Amino acid sequence: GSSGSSGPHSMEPQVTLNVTFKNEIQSFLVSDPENTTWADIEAMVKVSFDLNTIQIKYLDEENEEVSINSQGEYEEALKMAVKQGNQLQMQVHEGSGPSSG
Repeated sequence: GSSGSSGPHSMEPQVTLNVTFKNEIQSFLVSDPENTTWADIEAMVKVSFDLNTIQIKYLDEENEEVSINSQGEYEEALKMAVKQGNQLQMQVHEGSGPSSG
C-alpha cells in the first residue's frame, strides 16, 4: 500500500456496521470506512437486503437514530463507531419504492 495520511483511529479501521432491518440484523466490516463512500455503503446495505430505497439510521452518542445522507454524515458516524469498539449500530429504514419488496 502507501504510507500517507492513514486513519486507523484504533483497533484498526475495519469497522463493524451492524445493520438492523426491521427484525433482521446484519454486519458489514469496513476495512476502509474512510476510503469507501457512503454511497457505497447505502447501496451495499440496500442490495444487501435487496431494496430500492432505504434510510439507514445509526444510533449516535445519544441513542438517537441518525440517518446518513452524505459522506460527511458517514465519516462522523465512523468516527463514533471507533468510540464504541470499531462498530456502529445502524438500522435500515425502507424509504419508498414499488419495484421489489
